[PDB]
Parts: sequence; C-alpha cells; structure tokens
Amino acid sequence: WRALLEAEKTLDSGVYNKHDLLIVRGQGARVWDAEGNEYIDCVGGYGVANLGHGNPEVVEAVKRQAETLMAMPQTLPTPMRGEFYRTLTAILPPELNRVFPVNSGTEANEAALKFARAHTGRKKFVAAMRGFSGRTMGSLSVTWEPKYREPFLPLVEPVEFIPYNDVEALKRAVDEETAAVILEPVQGEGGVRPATPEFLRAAREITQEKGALLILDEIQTGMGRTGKRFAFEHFGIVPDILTLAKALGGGVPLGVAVMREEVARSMPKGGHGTTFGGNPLAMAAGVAAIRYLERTRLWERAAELGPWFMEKLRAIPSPKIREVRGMGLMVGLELKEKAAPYIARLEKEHRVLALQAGPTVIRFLPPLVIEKEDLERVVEAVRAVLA
Amino acid sequence: WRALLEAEKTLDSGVYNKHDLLIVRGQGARVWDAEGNEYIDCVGGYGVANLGHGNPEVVEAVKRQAETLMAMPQTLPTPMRGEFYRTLTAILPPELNRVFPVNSGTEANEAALKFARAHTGRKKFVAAMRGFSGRTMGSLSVTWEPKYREPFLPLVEPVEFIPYNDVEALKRAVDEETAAVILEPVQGEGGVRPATPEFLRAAREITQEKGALLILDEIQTGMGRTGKRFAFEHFGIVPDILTLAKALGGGVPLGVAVMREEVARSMPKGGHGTTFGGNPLAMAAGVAAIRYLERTRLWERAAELGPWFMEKLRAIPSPKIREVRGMGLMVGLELKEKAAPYIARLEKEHRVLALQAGPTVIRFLPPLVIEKEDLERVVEAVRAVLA
Ligand SMILES: CC(=O)N[C@@H](CCCNCc1c(COP(=O)(O)O)cnc(C)c1O)C(=O)O
Ligand SMILES: CC(=O)N[C@@H](CCCNCc1c(COP(=O)(O)O)cnc(C)c1O)C(=O)O
Repeated sequence: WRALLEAEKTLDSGVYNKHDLLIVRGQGARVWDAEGNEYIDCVGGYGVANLGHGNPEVVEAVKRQAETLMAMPQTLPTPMRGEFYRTLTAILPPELNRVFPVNSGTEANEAALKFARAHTGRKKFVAAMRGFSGRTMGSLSVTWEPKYREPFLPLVEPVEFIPYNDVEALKRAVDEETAAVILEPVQGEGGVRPATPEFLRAAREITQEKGALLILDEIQTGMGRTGKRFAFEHFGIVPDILTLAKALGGGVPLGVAVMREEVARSMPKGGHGTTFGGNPLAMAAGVAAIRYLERTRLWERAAELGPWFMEKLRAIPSPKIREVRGMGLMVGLELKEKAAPYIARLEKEHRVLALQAGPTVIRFLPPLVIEKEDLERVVEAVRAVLA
Repeated sequence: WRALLEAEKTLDSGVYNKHDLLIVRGQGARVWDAEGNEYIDCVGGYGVANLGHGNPEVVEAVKRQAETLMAMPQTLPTPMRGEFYRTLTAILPPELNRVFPVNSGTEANEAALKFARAHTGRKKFVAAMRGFSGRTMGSLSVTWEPKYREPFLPLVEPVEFIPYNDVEALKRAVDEETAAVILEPVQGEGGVRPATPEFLRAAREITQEKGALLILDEIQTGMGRTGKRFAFEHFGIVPDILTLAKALGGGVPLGVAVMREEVARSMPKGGHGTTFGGNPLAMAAGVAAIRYLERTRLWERAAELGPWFMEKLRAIPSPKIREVRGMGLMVGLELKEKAAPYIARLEKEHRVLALQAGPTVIRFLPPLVIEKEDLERVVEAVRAVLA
C-alpha cells in the first residue's frame, strides 16, 4: 500500500496538503487506514458523508442503478431524474419547485449566479466577507478569501463583499442594479459562523425590496447538518434560489440549484447546461439519500448531539480555547493559536480526523449517524492534545 | 411511467428541449423507453458511453467501491485515487505527469485556465470560434456561441477568438500577454470540425515560442472516440494541459486536468480545489474504464467503423446532404436545411436516437461497442427519413 500513497503524492497536482496515511474504507463514522488502524472521522469527506460511510440504502441504490443505466442527457427523460425532482421539491417550500441538477457545489452556485443574471438583467452580486462559494471562476468571484482570488484576476465583475451579519452594510450594498445576494446560513470555510436571524431576515427583505434575488448556499449546512432538514428552516426565510451539494448524493458527485418558477422561466432555451448534471446514477443516489434522511429524520440526531457535544467541548479547562460555536453537528472550536499542530496530533496520537476552518479553528463535520461514545472520545482527544 | 415523465418535464428548469419518451435502461449501444421499445443509441450519454451501456467491468468497480468508501477528500490519500493517477498518466506521454481530478469537463477546463494564469503570470486567453469549453462562468468565457455568453456578461476577460484552423490568425493572436490557447482536436458542439495537422502543429509551436500554454480539450474527443486513445495522438503533439471528462469514468461523474509538472508546481498551496474531485467512487470507475479501454484497444473499433460509416452516409442519394465529416466514431452529417425534423423522424419511425451539432447537422456519438449491423441500420434510417 506504500506504493499507492507515494503515487498519489507524487502524481498529484501538489495544491493539496496531503496527510501521511492511506484511508481505505469506512462504515458509519469510522474509517480505517492501510495498516488496520481505526479512526473516528469528524471530517466525513468535508460534510459529504452525513448519512454515514456505507449507508446501505444509498449503496444499494447505487448498485442497482449502475447496472441499469448511468449515461443519459437532459434531452432524454429518464425515470430516476423525474423521481429525484419530485423527491427533492417535496421536502422544500412549494415555492422552490424548479430544479437544475449539477455535479458539485461550485457548479450549483455557478448555476445560481447565471439564472440570477438572466432573470434580472442586472450584473452585480453581493456576498459576505469570508464567504465560500466554489473554485470555478464564477463561484470564485463571490468567494472572499483574497489569496484564493488574486492570482486568477480578473474574475467576473462586479462583486461587492459586506461583513457577515452586518445588517446595515447589507442594506447599503443592495441596489436596483444588484442581480443577487449569495450567503451561507452558517459560514463553513469561514470558521463555522452562524448567521443571525436579523441578518438573514434583512437579506430576504432587502432583495425583494430592490428586485434582487436571494441565493442561499446550503451546500455544507444542507441535508440535516445543522439540526433541521435545511438551516433556512431555522431562520424562517425562503430564498429565490437554493444551492445544495456534498451530502445530497450520499457520496455520488451531486448538486442542485432549486429555484422559483418565474426565475427558471426567464432562462432562455439552451442558455445553460451540463453533460453529467442530472445523470441517472446521481439521480438514483439523491433519491435514496433524501428518502433515508426523511425516513430517519436524521437531522434530529444533529439537533440532539450537536448541543451535547459542544457543551462537552466548552467544558475542557484549556486557556487556548476562545469559543465553541456552530449549529447541529457543524461545530467549530476556535483556539487562540494555530490549529494545524493539534489536528495533526489528533490524527497520529488519537486516531481522530478533524478539519480546519481558518488557521485557528478545528472544525467537526461528523457523519450524522455518529454515536455519543465517539463524541466523548473526540472531546477527550481534544482535551488531551491541548493540555 | 407517464407520471415520472411529466414530473421531469414539469419540475425541470426548462432550459432543455426534452424528447417525448422516457429511457429506462441501456446495454451496449441499445436503450429501452418505458413502453418497452428498443433504440439504437447514437447519443450515448452524449459521448459518455464510449465503453458501452452497462459495461461489466465499470459496473463491477462501481458496485465494489460503493460498498467500501465513497467520500474522502484530497487531504486524506486513498488507494483508488493513487491508482487512478498512475493508471491515467501511464496511458499518456511522459510530460503529462500531474493530475488534478474533478467532476465534469467544464471543471476540467476551469482548472486548466486557473493553473495557466498561476503559471504564466499572464491573463489573456485565446480560443477558437465555434469552440466550446463549458457552462461555468470561467469556461463560458472561452466558449464561442454568442447566445451562450450574451446574457451573462461581463464574463472573464480578456479573451480573444480566432477562426478555427486559421494558422496565421492564431499566430498573430498569441503574444507575451497570452497565458494559454485552448482548443478541441475536433470541435464537437461546433458541428464536428476536425483540426488540420498544420493547425494543431502551429498551436504547439506558437505557444512554446511565446511562452503561453497549450490547452487541448479532449473531453469529447477522448477515450478512443476518434480512432486513437486520444486525438492528439493523430497529430503527434503534446499539450501543456490536457482536459478530460465524459467517458473518463464509464458513466460516473468524472473529469480531469493532466499537466506538465512545471505547470502543476506553480499552483500555490490551496490555490484551487474541489470537494468531490478525486473521490474514491469516481477514481475506481476511472481505473476500470481505462483498464478496459487499454485491454480491448477499443479505439480501433472507432478507427475501423468510423471511415466505413462515414462513406456509407456519403453514398446516400439525397440532394439534402451537404457534407459528411468527423474522426473515428465522432461524426457529423450536415444537411442543406434544419436537422431537428429529421432527428424526430429517426426517433419516432426508426428507434434511432441522434444528436445535433448545430441546426443543420446531425451528430453521431455512438458507444464504441456498437455493432456494424447497427451502423448499417442507422444509415438506412437516415436515407429513409430524408426521402
Ligand atoms: C444537453 C446539454 O446540457 N448539453 C451541454 C453540452 C454537453 C457536451 N459538451 C461538453 C463539452 C465540455 C463541457 O463539459 P461538461 O461540463 O458538460 O461535462 C467541454 N469541452 C468539450 C469539447 C465538450 O464537448 C451544454 O449545452 O452545456
Ligand atoms: C481540500 C479541498 O479540496 N477543499 C475545497 C473546499 C471544500 C468545501 N467547501 C465547499 C463549498 C462549496 C464549493 O462546493 P464544491 O465545488 O467543493 O462541491 C460551495 N459552498 C459552500 C458553503 C461550501 O462549503 C477547496 O479548498 O476548494
């Protein structure tokens, strides 16, 4: 197995910080390396494995569809597509009744940004500082992190960034020339920073007032992650465009921009598209994923465990800890120093896999099926490495 | 079944022209609608089913990897990824030895454009008229079709288009300002237009002389479609970045940007990325797809049937036929009127699903495993419908 690791490391583009280990398989919220070591996976593929590694129903759906049909374009209707369509819209407010399936989060936002422009005839986009929307050039344009943007300038214009949760700043940025505002109900890559009810409320009201669209990015907070099916249910607001990805396919590269009918209706024929978007395999996976989510109301696990976990974290007697924040099982542990050293130690010394969300934040995105015994172990592990 | 169709038609964004039928399963180059009818699939997942619908090896690989692990990021090495990397670079010339995996063709080109700006420090992009690179804002900027860009402007600048196959045009276009040239060895969406040896040759020579990068988009021409493993093999040139997708994963959403190490090396850590890009499910399907292609040298079938198919089409006695062209099984039949009505007859009266490559061109992108008898049947259907 040493050869594969070296092959991946050597042949990789080199843009990634790869860890010295080879993960071979997973079940639930546990994963194993090539040497047999077992790990608690709070990385869960960056919040993709919400339903847990090896979710039977999803796996089964993927097997049966792979045998039946995998390649079929949007020009040729195929059963799983129609099913995914009504299956996804049925768990959303009736207003969001139109879907443009894609293959990733960045593509979903790319779709949002484009439909927004075709519909309004406006060009400007408003986003929040420390907001992450994707790496493709359109999505990168509304992505704040300067170092992620500067080397590839110029990108799509014009875009205006406003401090996250700053209601008055939002109010002043959005005008009649604004095509849309794009925000995350809880900023992920930006440190796990939950939106305030007033901020999102303001974002909703402002946009309708100026004729701008509201694009809510639930690519990371979606699929029960925050405690409810979607975090926008926490704020009582309903967007014009909702973008989803990650856990949407239960692992299969899947994403979608769901929007109001008048919005989708303004898009000219052949005005946008995608080869893979809406393929039968991804459609069969999403159907399965959504049905498991709803059948088990998996968001409840996150609502119950999220608080308990964060409470334990806030109990760790360590002066290096600034704050414990998040919603559901989307948690961030902000330290008063670099988080990287501790993450490396959680892995090597405690077989615990965690992510970052900015240099001083240890982020936890465990499969929602994770058990309380593993949560206590994570806490213990953290207390340990910080001592 | 009628429920699932109206549902798909009704809940879709509406940017696609959908055919009146519902495809349920496929095998080889045959597909079945919901009423039990069988079709010869000249659409092939839109050039994605090169290895045949239901290809045993790919299906098998997907089923087994789905049971093992599907979600795992680029920061955590995983066996199938390491394998995909070495298996892919192994079927390519030695200069293309670095891999940046993604989830679609457009993502592939976006990464190509980005790595190009990061490497040359330049900004200008040169593309060809009738060229197609993708729908995401970045790829859309180097895509020709005015009506595809028109309503989404302003996009990424600065971009210069030159007439396809115009050597002197391209030469005057590429300067010390150019980060890269992006071209398809054979324009697909642009109506199936093969490059000439002299043109691609100049693109390689000019780019090197001027220090700009050559991006060869083989997303549609790749994986044996034109008669050889990759279309560049016909021309004896090696680009700086090679973008793939469509058939690369036997059906599973997958694409990739393969580049020379100096180009990969210039990308700052975390300068680019993707959640799904390089996921184990796609990596395992990509290994299987390539092994199958290499074991059967599948491209020889296109190389053998392609010319034999194109001459059969040309020999049709219809004054409506203008020209027949293509490479291997990437074929386009241009008529002296609108194709759409004819494609409709092909479907309704002959159970033959085909595509367009512009309003007057019928395009064929059949699985490479298609039988000769099925191609003979196709020709008869075309002759019949044009009477
Ligand atoms: C039915 C549909 O949606 N059609 C797509 C087109 C699909 C086929 N072309 C893809 C393609 C692409 C874009 O690849 P992707 O994102 O569709 O996977 C890039 N380069 C070349 C040479 C290509 O042929 C569209 O209109 O956007
Ligand atoms: C190491 C790596 O590749 N990580 C990615 C980031 C992954 C997680 N973020 C995804 C994301 C995206 C982009 O989605 P996708 O293309 O990765 O599927 C959009 N919106 C929100 C709220 C998101 O959280 C990167 O560095 O580009």
